[PDB]
Formats: sequence, structure tokens, C-alpha cells
Amino acid sequence: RFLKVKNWETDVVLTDTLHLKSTLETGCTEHICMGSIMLPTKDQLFPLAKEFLDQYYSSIKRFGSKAHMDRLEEVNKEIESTSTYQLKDTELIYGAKHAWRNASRCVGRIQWSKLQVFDARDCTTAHGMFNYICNHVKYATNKGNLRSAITIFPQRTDGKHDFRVWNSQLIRYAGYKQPDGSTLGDPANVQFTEICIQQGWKAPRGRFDVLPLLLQANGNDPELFQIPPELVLEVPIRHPKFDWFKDLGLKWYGLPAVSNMLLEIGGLEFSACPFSGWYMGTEIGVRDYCDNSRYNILEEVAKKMDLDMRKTSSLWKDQALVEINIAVLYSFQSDKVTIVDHHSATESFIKHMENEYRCRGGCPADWVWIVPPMSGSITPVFHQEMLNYRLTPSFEYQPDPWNTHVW
Amino acid sequence: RFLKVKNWETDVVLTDTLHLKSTLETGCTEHICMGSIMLPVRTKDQLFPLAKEFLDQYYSSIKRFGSKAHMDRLEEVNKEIESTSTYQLKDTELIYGAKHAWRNASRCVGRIQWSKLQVFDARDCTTAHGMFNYICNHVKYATNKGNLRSAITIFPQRTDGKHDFRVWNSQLIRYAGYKQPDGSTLGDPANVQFTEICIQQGWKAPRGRFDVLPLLLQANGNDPELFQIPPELVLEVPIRHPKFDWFKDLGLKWYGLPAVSNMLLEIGGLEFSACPFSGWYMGTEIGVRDYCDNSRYNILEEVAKKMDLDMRKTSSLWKDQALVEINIAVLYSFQSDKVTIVDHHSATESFIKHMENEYRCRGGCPADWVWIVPPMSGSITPVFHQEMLNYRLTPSFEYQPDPWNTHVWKG
Ligand code: HEM
Ligand code: HEM
Ligand SMILES: CC(C)SCCC(=N)NCCC[C@H](N)C(=O)O
Ligand SMILES: CC(C)SCCC(=N)NCCC[C@H](N)C(=O)O
Ligand SMILES: C[C@H](O)[C@H](O)[C@H]1CNc2nc(N)[nH]c(=O)c2N1
Ligand SMILES: C[C@H](O)[C@H](O)[C@H]1CNc2nc(N)[nH]c(=O)c2N1
Ligand SMILES: [Zn+2]
Repeated sequence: RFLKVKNWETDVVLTDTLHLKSTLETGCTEHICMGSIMLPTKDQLFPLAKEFLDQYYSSIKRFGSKAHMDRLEEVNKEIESTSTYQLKDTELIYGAKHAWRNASRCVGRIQWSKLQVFDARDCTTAHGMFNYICNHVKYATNKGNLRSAITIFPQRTDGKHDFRVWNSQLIRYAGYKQPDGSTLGDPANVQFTEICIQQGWKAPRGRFDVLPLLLQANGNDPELFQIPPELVLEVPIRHPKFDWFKDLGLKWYGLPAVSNMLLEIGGLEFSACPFSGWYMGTEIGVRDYCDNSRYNILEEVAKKMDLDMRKTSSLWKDQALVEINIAVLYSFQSDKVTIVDHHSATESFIKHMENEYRCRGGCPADWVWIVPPMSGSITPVFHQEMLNYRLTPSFEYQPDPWNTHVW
Repeated sequence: RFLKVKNWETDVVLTDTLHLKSTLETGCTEHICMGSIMLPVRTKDQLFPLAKEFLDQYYSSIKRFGSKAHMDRLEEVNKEIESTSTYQLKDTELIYGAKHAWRNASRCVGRIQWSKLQVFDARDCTTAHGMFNYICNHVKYATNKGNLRSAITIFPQRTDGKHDFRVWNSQLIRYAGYKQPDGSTLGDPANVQFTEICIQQGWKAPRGRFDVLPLLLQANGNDPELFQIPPELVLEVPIRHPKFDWFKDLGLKWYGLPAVSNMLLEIGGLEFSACPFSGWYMGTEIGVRDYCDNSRYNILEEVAKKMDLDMRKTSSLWKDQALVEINIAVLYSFQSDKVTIVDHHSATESFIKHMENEYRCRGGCPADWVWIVPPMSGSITPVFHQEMLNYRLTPSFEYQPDPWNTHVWKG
């Protein structure tokens, strides 16, 4: 029932009780651990609503008050009558912040209570969606002083009138298959790029082309819009010691904005809920630049550094990796665009875990995602035991719309 | 039922059926995953089923399932259990069992090598001096003057739990740690408590930064006895860097033979509480963990000082820079002295090939991602991108409590 987690570097032990409140399932069983797998009615809704309102009223220290009991009755009445219900602004803000608080894969949660929530439930068209999104982008970017934000579109109804952003992130680069057999741009986005073309986008067919938005309102066919270029803050990548680095022609965008997830609050489903914070440097320099299935630039960089690439044991990949990551952080810092390094980010997360343990009784965390993709054991999270479990409100994965949409 | 795992770099999808043979539990439930938790006498009643599954497995491995020889062995084991409360493994079954415990070790990246294990049968051992002799022979054989060979030595199994064979050392070869009155540590901080025990047992400590610890050996539930491994049997490597000439003056060395001595081997219900085993190092074990953990030798600052990196801000990645240089040094030093070592790129690439071959031939390969992914440069190794299923197969290696916590002192 009560569970201990130990830090093997500091010997600090913490007791988790919060997991007992957990509801959804992990994918694991007593016989098999699925810890490293990427993706493991009216009757249904009222318990979900109650569970949520109970935690909301508890949080404002008004549990079992007249105002508490009155809202539960009102929501039950609305469900019985409409088969759904509407959240108060206060409940929406609370729910969104707590979905982030509960995000077991997010290292940046120390920030969870400073989220600017943009209520877009009055939106009816793709043009309106585009307007809301440009405003989100400009607010969050803040000329490089980035601010966390989420924009929340109308909830699911009968399931044939879904709002969706087809893009995986608001800002991403195009990918094109070449007659060469190679890939131009970002190979992760080839399929989405093709969907854009088949829908009518004229592509510049370059290495770093900001994709258009493909927005779906009210279960209608999705529509294309180019984000005003002046709202997309980008960063040229240079190195503080290697003058040749700029010749590689690398750039990245300042605003990481996940747009393909589903926000669940009190049983209600927000299928369009783009949200954004700011980058941890490794996301760009380790993953986006060095994954073999991504920009895969390790080979080119190592060559310019004149390292011995004859044998893996020279650690040439490891040397180049570090340099690429130094350059990303240096470039963002020099252009005054918010970025956090993996040492600072994991250090703050340890402090956050301890806050959550004493103030809340625990913190769900997925070690496989929390530990940075480079220099794992020299960050304090490596040595920290974590318990992973699913609390609601939550951000969830959902299938890509092109597999699902009825045209 | 079939379970699928995907590699997100290659899109290669594999199907696991082997998990259906898993009996032991994980620590996880449908409501909690304990995937990152480090540590999450039998009755005749429980013993014969365990013996039976094992012998059915052994007899299938040799293509003799249901044979007269298989059936006669079952009956023989059965009768021996009801008569004596336990049983003895044939040499062939012992070898198969020890190899399979390695094959089944989900935290081990080196498993491509599982079928090449030299098994030394030490079940006729009776005394601590006997144990010492067996362990010296293991060390000499495994070391092989730098050309390391995997080996395990197997002492007599548990009987009533009052007559246990134990090696009190956590590894056969490790360096002493000494806590000083000013709170600093001399040597390896991981071994402070064990060093304190050795000293109290009468070990005369040299008190340097790399003093090889004595063996503390318990035979037959008796109080443990101290022994010094002959220095000439302990192969060591001075650490230097290919381009940095000041690196040698750090005064660093490490031993060549990594030999875990504190685990328990379970085969067919039988418990071998002293079963030291050894392979060879992956460089990051020494360069990342042993040298750079804050709770170990903690050399990152001193190395980064000497390199003249910008140390005032973590975002210069000074720690990451120093980390790579140290790890280059460890591999360079071992290679130069012709002592077996494997880099983390080579080892992970070989593990993926092993894992795929195991899916094809065995129907699965239990693997613990948290342990398999190296402690530096995670995502530039292929294992990071590989989904894995963790489950527990027998024969297996298991943790057991440290013996100073459980031993009944005789005096
Ligand atoms: C403010 C600074 C933030 C930092 C430094 C940060 C850090 C990170 C990192 C490094 C990841 C792993 C991403 C990957 O590997 O693809 C992540 C994932 C995630 N973050 Fe955060 N984050 C921040 C803000 C936010 C916000 C504002 C939200 C929601 C309101 C959020 C929710 C999530 C979720 C749900 C995931 C998992 C996404 C997935 O499974 O792909 N984060 N975060
Ligand atoms: C042949 C070369 C081998 C290599 C390169 C290798 C590599 C490794 C590494 C890097 C680890 C993680 C160690 C740590 O972080 O402390 C490990 C763990 C382990 N290995 Fe291997 N290994 C080898 C041979 C063996 C052998 C011969 C056995 C037994 C017969 C074995 C069984 C295990 C077990 C049980 C663990 C988990 C240890 C624990 O939980 O503390 N390995 N191996
Ligand atoms: C938006 C939430 C998921 S986390 C806040 C932003 C962020 N730090 N990253 C988002 C993921 C970006 C991706 N890894 C990339 O490298 O492009
Ligand atoms: C003996 C099995 C567990 S694996 C075969 C040897 C090995 N490669 N490592 C053993 C652990 C060494 C420890 N990490 C150290 O850094 O001293
Ligand atoms: C197979 C494995 O689960 C997968 O590669 C994971 C590992 N850890 C990760 N960690 C983060 N933060 N982001 C990721 O995309 C991944 N990928
Ligand atoms: C808490 C966490 O599980 C612990 O630090 C683990 C992480 N992964 C590891 N992986 C290996 N190979 N060896 C280790 O000691 C550890 N330590
Ligand atoms: Zn699990």
C-alpha cells in the first residue's frame, strides 16, 4: 500500500501514498513489465465528473461545503439531460494545470502552476482555430522570453465533430523523399508533409521549411494555413569555439508546442489542446540532430572535427555529440531565447519531486523518459527511483487523424 | 498470447511468446510500474514442481523430452526429495543451469556470450580455505593474462539455511574505502562499510587510494575468514589518455577482472548462495560509474580543471566533456595493455543482434531497459530505441541480503 522510493546517490528515502488514488492502467502486470513500451456513455461520465469535482473542491479547501454539493447536483442534472456537461473557467484552469502536474514523462513540471490557459471553447471554424493558434504562438514566444501556455478547443461531443490539429507540433520542419533515396529535411514528417501536398500546399522543398497548419474544426475536412513567418522565432546554430560549425547550415525553432495529444478533465475529452513550454537542449542536439532516423548529422560533424572514425572505441560519436549540444545551448543563449540544459532541468525536477512528496504524497514519474538521452548517470535523476502510475486529469495519446477521419 | 516490441529507429517489430513461461513476479501491477526500483529452506511440496519444470526444460534442450532417460531422472529426483528433502544436480544439469541463468539475466547487456561460460564445480568444497583455493583458480583462469574468459565457480547449495556458503565481498576484486575523521573518503566510497568489517576481522589496512580488499569467506554457516588474493593474480591497468599527457598524473588505475560475488543462483529450486561469476568490463562501468558517480571516486571536477573547461556554468557542458575524455582514457588504457574490454557502442550493437536471434530461436529475450541502456550517450546507442519486455525466467541470478545482516556469530 505505502511504497518507498530511494535515491541511491543521497540515500534519501521518500514514501509514496499518491499512487493509491491512481485510476487508469499502466500496461504492466505481475508477470511482465512494459516500462519501455512507447504506447502500452452517461453511465461512464458521472463518476468521472464526481471524482474530478471532489478533488477540485478539496483543493480550494471547500470539500463537502454547500457550494461543493450544489455543483455536483448541477453537473449530474446537466449529464442526465444533455449526455455531457460544461466546465467552469475555474475548473478548466485547474484541470489543465493538473494534467501537466500528472504528466509522468515531463521533466519540466516544477513549472506546473504557471500555465497560461487560453479558453478557445467558443471556436467554430478552422480560421478561428488558426487565429487562436497564432495568438498562442505570439504569447508563448514573447520575443524569446518564453511563457508556458495551452489553448483549449471545444470538447468531444458524439465523436464525429472532433476538433483536431493534424500537426504533431505547431512548429515543425518538412520532410521529402528524394529521387536520390536520401531524405531532404526532417524524415519524421515525410508522411504529414505528403498529406499537406495532397491537400494543396506548395512546398519550397528545402531542408528547414516550416510546415503549414492543417486544422480540423467540428469534424469537418481539415484546412491549410501558413503561420505568419514573423511569429516563428528561429535560431541559427553556431559554436563558441568552432568557427566552421555555422557552415553546416543548421537552424532550429524556439517554440516546442505539442499539438497532437488529448486532454481529459472530469471525463470530458479535449482532442485539440496545443500546449507549449520551452526546450531542454538535448531534445534538439541529441534527438533531433543525431537520431539516425532524424537529421542524423553525427557523421558530418565528426569529419569537420577530424576525429578518428575508424573505430567505435575512440568515442568519436560521443565527442561530436557533446559539441553539437554545446552549440545548441550557446546559440539559444546568445539570441536570448529561453532554453534549459539537462543538468539544470533534472536538478529542478529532483527538487520538484521532493516538493510533491511532502506536499502531495508523491509524484508519478517515468524514469525511461525523465533521464536525458545523453550523460544519464551524471544527472541526479539517473540515481532516483521513480514510481510510474496514471492520475487524471491527464494528457493522453490519440491516433493520427488521417487514419480515422471520414472524408 | 503474443506480445509485440518495436524498434523506433528501424521499425523492426518482434513477437514475444517466451513471456508465457514466466512464473516469478516483477513488482509491477496494472496500476503501478516499478521498472526503475533497484530491488523491488523450501518444503518438499514446493521443491518437486520446481525440479520438474527444470528437468523438463533440460531434457527438451537436449532433444530427449519424454525419453526413458528423462523419465528415470524425474523418478530418481522425486525419490531423493522425499527421502533426503533435497536433491543433487548432475554435472551436465549444473552447467546447463548456470548458462541459462546468464541467458535469463534481463539486466545483462553481455548475453550474446551466454553459451561460452566456463563452469567450475566447487560442490565438494567444505572449508573457507577450500573456497579461497577455488577462487584463486577462478581468478587465474578468467584473467588469462589479459585475454579474459567468462567463468563461474559454484559452491555447495543451501541446506537448512544455517549452513550457507557465502562470499562476503560484493565482487572478488574491489578497492578499500576509508572514512576519515574530517568526513572525506580515501579510496572507493562504495566499499567503506565492507572495509570496516574486514578491518574489524583483523585485516591490516595499507590505507591508500587503491588497496585491493581481502576475501572474506564463509563455508558451511561458519564465521567468515580473511584471505589475501596473491597480488600476482590481480591484473591491474594504469589509466592514461591518448592525447592528454597529464592524465597519468591523476594516479588512476583499475582492475581488469569484474567478478560479481554476492548473488544467488537458483536452478530447479536449489539455491547456490556462493556462486562468483566474471566476464569482462564494458568501459562505461569504470569511466562513467566507478570514476564519475558523485558517491564513487568523483573525478569529474579534477579532470575538468586540468582540461581548463569553463566550470562556472553547467550549460558549458563541462561535465559531459570531461566524461567523454575519461571514458576514452579507460578504453585506450585497457586496449594498450591488451586487457579485454568492450566499448558501449560495440556492446549494445551486439546485444541487439543477440536479442533479435533470441526472438527467432527462443520466442523472446527478457531485458530491463533501465539497466541495458548505458549511463552515457544513451540515445546514440541502438538499445535506447528498442522496446523491451522485462520478465523473470528460471534458472536465474537473484539478489540476497548482505550476510553481515543475517549471520549468527559463533565466536
Ligand atoms: C516549461 C518547460 C518544460 C520543459 C523544460 C519540459 C520538458 C519536457 C521534456 C524534455 C519532455 C520529453 C519530450 C520528448 O522527449 O519528446 C517532456 C514531455 C512532456 N511534457 Fe513537458 N516540458 C515543459 C513544459 C510542459 C507543459 C507546459 C506541458 C503541458 C501543459 C508539458 C507536458 C508534457 C507531456 C504531456 C510530455 C510527454 C509527451 C509525450 O509523451 O510525447 N510540458 N517535457
Ligand atoms: C562476458 C562479458 C560481460 C559483459 C560485457 C557484461 C556486461 C554487463 C553490464 C555492463 C552489466 C551492468 C553492470 C552494472 O551496471 O553494475 C551487467 C549486469 C549483469 N550481468 Fe553481465 N556481462 C558479462 C558477463 C556476464 C556473466 C558471465 C554473467 C553470469 C554468468 C553475467 C550476469 C549478469 C547479471 C546477473 C547482471 C545484473 C547484476 C546486478 O543486478 O547487479 N554477466 N553485465
Ligand atoms: C511540449 C511538451 C511535450 S514539453 C514542453 C516543450 C518541450 N520541451 N518539448 C516538446 C517536445 C519537442 C521535441 N522533443 C523536439 O525536440 O522537437
Ligand atoms: C559479473 C556480471 C554482473 S557482469 C560481468 C562483468 C561486468 N562487465 N561487470 C560486473 C560489474 C562490475 C561493476 N559495474 C564495476 O564497475 O566494478
Ligand atoms: C523504446 C524507448 O521507450 C523509446 O526509445 C524512448 C526511450 N526514452 C525516451 N525519452 C524521452 N524523453 N523521449 C523519447 O522519445 C524516448 N524514447
Ligand atoms: C534508480 C535506478 O534504477 C538506478 O540508479 C539504476 C539505473 N540504471 C542502472 N543501470 C546499470 N547498468 N547499473 C546500475 O547500477 C543502474 N542504476
Ligand atoms: Zn512495469
